[PDB]
Amino acid sequence: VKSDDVNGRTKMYKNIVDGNHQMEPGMPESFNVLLKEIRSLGINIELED
Amino acid sequence: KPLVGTGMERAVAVDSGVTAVAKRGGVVQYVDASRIVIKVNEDEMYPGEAGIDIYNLTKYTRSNQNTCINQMPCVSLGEPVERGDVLADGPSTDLGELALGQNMRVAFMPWNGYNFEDSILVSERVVQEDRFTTIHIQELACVSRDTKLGPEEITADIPNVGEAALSKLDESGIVYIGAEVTGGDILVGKVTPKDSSLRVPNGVSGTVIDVQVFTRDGVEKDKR
Amino acid sequence: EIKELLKLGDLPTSGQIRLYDGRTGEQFERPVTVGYMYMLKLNHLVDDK
Amino acid sequence: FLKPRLVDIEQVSSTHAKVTLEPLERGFGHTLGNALRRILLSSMPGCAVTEVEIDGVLHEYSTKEGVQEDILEILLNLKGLAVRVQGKDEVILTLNKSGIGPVTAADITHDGDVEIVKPQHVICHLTDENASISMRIKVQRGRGYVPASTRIRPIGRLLVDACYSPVERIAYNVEAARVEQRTDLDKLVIEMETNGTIDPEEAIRRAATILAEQLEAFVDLE
Amino acid sequence: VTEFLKPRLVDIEQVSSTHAKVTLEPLERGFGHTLGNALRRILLSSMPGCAVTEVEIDGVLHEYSTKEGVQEDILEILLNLKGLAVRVQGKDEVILTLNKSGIGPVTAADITHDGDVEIVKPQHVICHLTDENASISMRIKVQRGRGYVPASTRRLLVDACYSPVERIAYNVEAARVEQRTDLDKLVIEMETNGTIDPEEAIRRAATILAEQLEAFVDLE
Amino acid sequence: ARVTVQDAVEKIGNRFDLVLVAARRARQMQVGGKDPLVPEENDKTTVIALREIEEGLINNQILDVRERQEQQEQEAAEL
Amino acid sequence: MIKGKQGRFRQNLLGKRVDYSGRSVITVGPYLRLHQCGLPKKMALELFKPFIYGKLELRGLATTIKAAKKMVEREEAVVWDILDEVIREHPVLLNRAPTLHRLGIQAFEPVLIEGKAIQLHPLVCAAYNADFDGDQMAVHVPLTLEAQLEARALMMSTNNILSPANGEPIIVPSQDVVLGLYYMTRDCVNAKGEGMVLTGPKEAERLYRSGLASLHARVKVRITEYEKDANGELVAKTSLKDTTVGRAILWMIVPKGLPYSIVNQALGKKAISKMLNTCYRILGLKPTVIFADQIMYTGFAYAARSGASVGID
RNA sequence: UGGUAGGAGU
Ligand SMILES: [Mg+2]
Repeated sequence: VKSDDVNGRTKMYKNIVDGNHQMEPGMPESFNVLLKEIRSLGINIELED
Repeated sequence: KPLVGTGMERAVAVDSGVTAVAKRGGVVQYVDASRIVIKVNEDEMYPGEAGIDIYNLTKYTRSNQNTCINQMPCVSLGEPVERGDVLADGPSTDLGELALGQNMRVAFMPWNGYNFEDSILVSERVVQEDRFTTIHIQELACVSRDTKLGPEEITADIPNVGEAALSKLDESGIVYIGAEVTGGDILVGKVTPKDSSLRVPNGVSGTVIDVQVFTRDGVEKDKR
Repeated sequence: EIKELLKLGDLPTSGQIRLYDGRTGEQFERPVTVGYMYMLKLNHLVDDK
Repeated sequence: FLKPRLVDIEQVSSTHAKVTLEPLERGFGHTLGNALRRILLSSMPGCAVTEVEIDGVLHEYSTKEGVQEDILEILLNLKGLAVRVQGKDEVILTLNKSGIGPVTAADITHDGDVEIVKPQHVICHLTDENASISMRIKVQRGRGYVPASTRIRPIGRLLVDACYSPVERIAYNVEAARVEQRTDLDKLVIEMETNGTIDPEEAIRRAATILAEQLEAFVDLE
Repeated sequence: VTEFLKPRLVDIEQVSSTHAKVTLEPLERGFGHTLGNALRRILLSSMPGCAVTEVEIDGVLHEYSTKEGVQEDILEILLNLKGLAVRVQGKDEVILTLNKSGIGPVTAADITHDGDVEIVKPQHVICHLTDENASISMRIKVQRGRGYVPASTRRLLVDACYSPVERIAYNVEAARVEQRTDLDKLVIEMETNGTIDPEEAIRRAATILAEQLEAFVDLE
Repeated sequence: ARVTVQDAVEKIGNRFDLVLVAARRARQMQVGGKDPLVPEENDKTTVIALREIEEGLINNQILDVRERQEQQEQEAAEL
Repeated sequence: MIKGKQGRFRQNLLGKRVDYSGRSVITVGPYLRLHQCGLPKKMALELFKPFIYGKLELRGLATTIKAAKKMVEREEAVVWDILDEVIREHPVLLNRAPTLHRLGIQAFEPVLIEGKAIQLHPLVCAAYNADFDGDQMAVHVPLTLEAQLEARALMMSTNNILSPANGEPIIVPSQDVVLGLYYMTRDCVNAKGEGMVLTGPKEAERLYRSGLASLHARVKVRITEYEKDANGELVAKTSLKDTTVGRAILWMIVPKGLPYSIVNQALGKKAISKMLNTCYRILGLKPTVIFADQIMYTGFAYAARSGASVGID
C-alpha cells in the first residue's frame, strides 16, 4: 500500500481522510514488472488458479 | 585563532591560495573592504615603468561545498609591509594563521544525561554572540529551453498566480538583488506555452546576492 | 611546563575548579576540570539531514 | 525573621558594581542569591538595536566602497552597541560621518532621551576621505534574546539579531554579618557586570519585584 | 515588556491526607527551577514547628543500655519519640510525661494530655512492653524551633525535626502554549507529618519568601 | 496512554490473535456507529479496544455472539 | 536487470521504498519515558498530513481538500491543535541503518518537540547500538488500524525487555546512570553526618539535601522491607540496618517486592543489571518498566550532582 | 531526467 499498489495507494489515501483505516492488499507493480521481464526471455510465467 | 596549536598553522595558511600575500613589500597606500593597493619600496621597485601593484580581494563567492569564500583586509592604512607577509585573510584564517574553529570554555562532567554518550551541551551564550554561525551560498540556475509549440520565455506575467509573487520580481521577471526570498517564492518567470517557474526549494530562506544572465548570441535581451 | 604556566597566572595547578550548579546553586563536589578547548563545527548540518 | 535591607550600592567602575544586603537569617542568603542571580541573568529590560538601513547597500553581504570593514562586520559591531532610552521604547538614530578616520559611536546624532554609555565604541573605519557613510539605526525595548529570524519590507532594511540583556555576569557571596550580639546573621553581596544601560539598585529592585509577583501564583495575597 | 506569565493552581491533587502533588500552569523559561528550588530550601531549612529535643528516663541512664520488659531497644525508643509530631499553642517550652505498665503497645495517646499540646496521630507507637509487671517511666521535653537540628550540634539527646515537611521533590518538564513554544511546568511533591496540611505548608513557605522581599519592592 | 499490553495478553494467551480481535473491535467502533462500552477519555480506538479487552468484557466468542445477534436483528427487520 | 543486487529481485521486490517515512539525526533526551520518543514538529506535520486533512474535513474548518492543503501549507494556529490530537496515541516505527537484531526496529509513542532531531531514550540506545555522534534513524508511520494495534502489541519498546538471542535483559544502565548509582551507593570512612540514626529514607534525603549529612556517611536507617512469603501477598518487615545515606535514598525508588540486600552493596553495572533482572523475575513487567525509568532518572541526577571529572592528576 | 563512477557519514 505504501510502495507499489497504485490502486491500493489511492484507495488508502481516500480512506484515511474519511476516517477509515482499512487496506486493500492488491498486487505490487514490481512483481508484474518482473513477470514481464521473465516472459521476455521465452520463459512462461503464469499465476495459475 | 587557536589558543593552543602545533605552530605550523601559519605555514599551511600562507602556502594555500586562500590568503593574499604581498609579492613586493612597501607601504599600504589605500586599503578597502574590496581591494588593497601597495606602494612598492624603491629598492624592490623595477626601474622601467615603475608602478604599484593592486590586490583585488574575492568577496563572498560560492565554493564547491556551498560555503562562502571571502577575503578580509588585515592591514590598515599606511602600515608598512614586506615581501611575503599576508595582506588579506581568506576563509577560516586569522592574521595568517589557520583558524578552523573556535575556542570556548569546556567543563568535563556529566550533566543530567544531556551529554550521555557523545552528546554536547552548549550554553545559549554561544548562540547569542553568533560565534558558530556559518554562511552558505547556493546556486539556482534557470534555462530558457526551446521546446515545441513555441519557445519558452522568461517573462514577468505568470498566469493564474497572485500578484504578491510578482511583487518580489521586477518588471523583467527576474528577482531583485537583495530580496529576502523563501522556499517556494518565484525567482524567474519561465513561462512555457500550453507555467513551470523556477522557485526556491522548500526549507531555503536566504537573500539573493547576485544574478548572472547568459544569453545566446543572436536573440534579444530583456530589460533586466 | 603547563603547571608552571598555570602558576604564572592565578590558577590552580591541578587544573580543576570547584563549579556551582546553575539552577540548584549548590556547589559540585569532586572538583571538575575546566579549560578552553578548540572546537570545530562539522559540515554535517542537521537541516540538510 | 529579620528583613533584609539594601545598604550599599558601591560601584568600582561604570560597568561593574557590588550590591550588599546586611541582615539575613541563616539559609536565606544562598536562596535569595541564587534566585536573584537566575532572575537577573534570565529576564531584564534592555534596549538593544533591532534594525539598520544604509543608503548605499542593499543586502548585508555586500561591501561599501571606501569602508574598511565589511557590511556584515559593521552589523556585528552595531549589535554590541549599548544604549539606554529613558523616555521611549522606540527611537530612530541617524549616523552621518565623512572623511578619513574611524567612525565611533560618538558620531551618532543624539536626542535628549537617548545616550551612549561608551562613546569610544567603534562601528567602522573610513579609509578614503571622499567616501561617506550614512545609517538609520532603530532601537527597541525588550527582554531576553530574540533572533532576527523570528520577527513575524523594503530591500534596503538590514535585520540584526536582538539581545536585550544589560547584565552579562552575576556573582554573589554569603558572608557572616555582625548585628548587635546575635550570630547566624548573614550578609549577601551581589557583584554585577552590566553594559552601563541599567543601574544596579534599580536592577535588583526590578528582579525582586518580578520574583514577588511570580510568588503570588500559588499563594493567596500576603 | 514587563508582563510575565502567571499560573493559577492548575492542579492540586491530594494522594492522601498528609501527601499531595501540586502542578502549575505554564511558567516562563527557567522560572520553574528557581521557584521550585526556593520553595524546597525554605521548606527544608526555615519552617516553624515543634518537636521533641531531649528525653530523660529514670530507668536508663546511658545512651546504649537495656530496659527490662521492653522489646524495643533504647535506640528504637528515641526514633519513635522523634517521629512523634506535636503542635503547641502559645507556650514555647513544655515537658510531657508518660507512665504505663502492662503488656501492650505504648501508643501516642497513652501520654498525658498535658493541656494545650495536641498529638496528631494517637496511634503512633513508642515502645512495646513484654511483661505485665514491667513498667516504663519516661519524660520528654519539646520546644519550638526552625528547621532540622542534628543531635551532634546539640539525659538523652534526640535530633529535632522542627519542620513539618518530611519530603520535598520538585520536577520541571516542558509545557506548550500557542504563542511560546518553550515554557516550564512545575510539579511539586509534598510529604508533611500531618500537623500542617501540604497546601498550608506551601502557602506558609511562599508567604515567608514574599515577606523576605518586602523592602525590595518599593513604590511598585 | 496505555504503556503495557501484558495485562490484556493474560486474557488471550496467544498475543497474536489479541491483535486480530482488538483490530476487529476497533474497526467496529471507528467505521460503524458502534459506541464503546468502557468509558472513553479522549483516547484513540486502539487503546479503547485494548482497555475493553483488559477488563474481560470483550473476547472472540463475545464478538461472534454479538455479530449473531446483529444478524438476527437484521433478518428480523426484513420481515 | 533481474539478477544481482541491482536486479529487481533484491532491489525492488524485497526492498520496496515506503511512503510516510522520514529521516533525521538523533539526539539523547533524558526527559522521555521508556515508551516515548522525540519527534520534530515539522517532521510530524509532514508525516501525518492525510490524518490532518481528514481531521480538518471532519471538524469543518476546511470544506475541500484544496482548502485543507493550503491551510496546512500556511501552518496556521489551528493546524497544531489538530495535529496534537492525531499523534496523541499513534506509534511510530524507528530503526537504525544496519538492522541486525529483531530489536533493530522498535515502536514508540511520539511527543512533539521543537528542532530537527529525533529525541531517543537513553536506555533504548543500547539495543539500537546508537552512539549519538551523527547517527541517523529513519521513522515510519503505520497507517492501518491493524498495523497500529500490531505495533503497540509487539514492537513497543516496553515489550522488548529480554533479547530473543538469550534471556538476559536488553535494557541496562550503561554510562552515566551506572556511574551515578555507583557514586551514590558507596561508603566513606569519615564523612559529615556519620554515626547518625535515621527514621527512614525520607529523613536520609532530607539530611542530604540540607547538607547536614554526606551522601557516603555510614548511618543506621529503619527500612520497611516487603517480602512476598505468601502466594500473592506481601508482609512488611521493619528493622535497623547499617547502610549509608546514599543507599537509603536509593531505596525509595525500589519497588515493594524486592529485598533490601540488593541496594546495600556498591552497585556496579553487573549489580544494576542483576537488580533489574530480579525485579523482572519477581514483580513482572510494569513494575520493571517503572523501575527502569526511576533508575535512569536517579542515576542521571546524582551523576550530575557528583561532578565526576577527569584530569591529568 | 535516468545509468555510471567520485568522495564522505554511521
Ligand atoms: Mg554513531
